[PDB]
Amino acid sequence: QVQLVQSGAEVKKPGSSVKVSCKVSGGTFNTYAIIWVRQAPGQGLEWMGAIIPFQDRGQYAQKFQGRVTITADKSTSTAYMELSSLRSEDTAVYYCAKESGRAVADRWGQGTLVTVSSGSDIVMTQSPASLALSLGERATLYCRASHSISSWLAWYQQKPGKAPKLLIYKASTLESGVPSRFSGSGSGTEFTLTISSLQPDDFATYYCQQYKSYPWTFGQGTKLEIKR
Amino acid sequence: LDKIDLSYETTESGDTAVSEDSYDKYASQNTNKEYVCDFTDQLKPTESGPKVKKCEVKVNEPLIKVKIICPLKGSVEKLYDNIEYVPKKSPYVVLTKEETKLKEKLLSKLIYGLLISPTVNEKENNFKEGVIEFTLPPVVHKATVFYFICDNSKTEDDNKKGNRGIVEVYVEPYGN
Repeated sequence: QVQLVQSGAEVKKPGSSVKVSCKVSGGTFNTYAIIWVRQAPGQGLEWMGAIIPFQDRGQYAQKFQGRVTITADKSTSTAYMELSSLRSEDTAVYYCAKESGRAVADRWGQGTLVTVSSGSDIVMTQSPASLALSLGERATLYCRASHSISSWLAWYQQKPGKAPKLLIYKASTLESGVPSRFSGSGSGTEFTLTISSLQPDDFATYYCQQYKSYPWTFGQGTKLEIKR
Repeated sequence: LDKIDLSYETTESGDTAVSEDSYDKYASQNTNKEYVCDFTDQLKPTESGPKVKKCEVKVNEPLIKVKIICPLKGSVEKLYDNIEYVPKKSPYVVLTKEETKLKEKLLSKLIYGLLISPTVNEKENNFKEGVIEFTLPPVVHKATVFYFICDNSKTEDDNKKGNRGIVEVYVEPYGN
């Protein structure tokens, strides 16, 4: 199967530049988007940009104001993210991910920990922020888009210190291996993910993501934990 | 009529749920300077359907003629009853990857010096006649990737299902 392997954790001084590598093996390198997403400790997911390697030009979130350079070496099937002018707030796990012809990021690197040490955008609103529930109960998660995204909405599950796992894409399509107690619904601006009956493996943080248009945008997440 | 529908959006995988690493990927059948993707047998329903059949047209020399055969609905009973092709105005209109989705593009705006003959063997150069052709130019400066869809994955004959055909035309720089 497809494997994304990223370069190791790094400690960087303020003002330095870091260049993270993402080696792709299995499937096809040149014609599929390689995507960069970061997560500051205890915070949400933030899309940084993407490259389709044959194009020899990445696309970037305006937020990063040219601090981000995304490149690919087609001869080694390796993608790169460089972030310059590093500061405290850039301390994060940097994820590379790829699409596999279904538009969504469905294959993920392990992430690269980087510790820094001495306008038209679609807003996704996720609720509730937290859910504490017991085994066998029903969990519902809501995600509103600020503009129509048709059915271009994905749901990810994330366990502590692990890459996001795709559960649902095109609003209602289960990823291979996802159990039937998961279902997604909605179109336009209002979306829901439902877990009919909670199992121990279901406790996690969940994120919706629109992939209608760049920049890709995430809800702030729902932390679904066991009732005390 | 040549007009692009800016709203049209799809994906290589369509509704098959197959990721590109499980596509059956193969090279076009190349005889002199004619590169052929024939979907007549590849898309017939089988017990193992639906599969994605990805025909790779890899071009790094001049004046290559690309020919794509997509079997017509009813050409053989049962086998192609739910077949579809995208774009409808192939080969004047093609699909390119914009962000992570396929959207329509005028091929002549993508590639300078493209030959499309209005007719193939006295018939309209259009999938409604079962076959399209075009000839790429003597020089190409920038790597260019575009797609056609010949999708039989919704044809079901009891426990046999058709396959989704993709054409990926991957044009490297050449002519120097």
